[PDB]
Amino acid sequence: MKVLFRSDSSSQIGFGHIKRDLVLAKQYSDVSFACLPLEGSLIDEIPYPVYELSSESIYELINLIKEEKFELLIIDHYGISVDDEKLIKLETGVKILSFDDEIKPHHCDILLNVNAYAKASDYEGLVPFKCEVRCGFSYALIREEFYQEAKENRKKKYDFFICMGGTDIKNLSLQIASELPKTKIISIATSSSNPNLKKLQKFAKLHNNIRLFIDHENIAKLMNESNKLIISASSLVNEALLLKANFKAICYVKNQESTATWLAKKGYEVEYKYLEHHHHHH
Ligand SMILES: O=c1ccn([C@@H]2O[C@H](COP(=O)(O)OP(=O)(O)O)[C@@H](O)[C@H]2O)c(=O)[nH]1
Ligand SMILES: [Cl-]
Repeated sequence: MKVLFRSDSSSQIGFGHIKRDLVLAKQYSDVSFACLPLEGSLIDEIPYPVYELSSESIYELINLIKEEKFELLIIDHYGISVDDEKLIKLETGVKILSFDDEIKPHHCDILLNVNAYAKASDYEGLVPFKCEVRCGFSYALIREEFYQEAKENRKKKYDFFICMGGTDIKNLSLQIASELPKTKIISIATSSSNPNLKKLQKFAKLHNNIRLFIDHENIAKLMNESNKLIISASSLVNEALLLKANFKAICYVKNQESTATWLAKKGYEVEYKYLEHHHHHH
């Protein structure tokens, strides 16, 4: 099939949707993306045709599907609703694979929840009658380096690895690093789309126990070189699970609660305080 991904990335949205979509894209031969141009997006990192959307109009997406005759639409977008999915189906007849991370209803032909917590039974009554439900770690979308890395034995170089996802809008990385002993060696990974980058670099430069890695190409290596991870309850969790890492999870935003709950149940430390509004910036 000709496949279209509808997915955004930005400083605000984070990188998780596009990054996992790029792993999924390797499953298909004729791939395109439809993206809004947004500040801090990964559009320049997407090695496929990227249709630039001029608006958030669901009809603009429908027009693109009809005109280019896409046969599979992969939706990985918290802003595309069940009603939007229904409308796409009605107007185009395209097959729809929808990502879900929170246990919400979708009108799709395949429901994909790549998170370890997820069970097909979570979606009873939440999907259409002919929907194939794909849930759990057997459907993890993880970059090759993590598989390559779970094989190698590395010497530990860091006491802690901190990664709050691609962009860390609340600057939790600074707050979290500030709580740790000055004698503990701390790696921090973030991207150049982090809107707190200048402040984080200033902070890091003052503390010789902190090593900041910007736009690092091998997060797996950094994790495997670290004794303990402190990570958001996001894509990083599946990555850490594959590497059998010791980690504490931060429930960054409400959408991460399903993962957070499961991790607590499994005996991992899970921190919820940063959900509170006074932690919106550091
Ligand atoms: O500096 C970084 C920080 C994160 N990541 C990767 O980007 C993804 C972040 O997605 P996630 O769902 O964890 O968080 P989001 O960015 O959506 O908030 C994960 O696969 C990380 O391994 C990366 O390549 N470089
Ligand atoms: Cl890959």
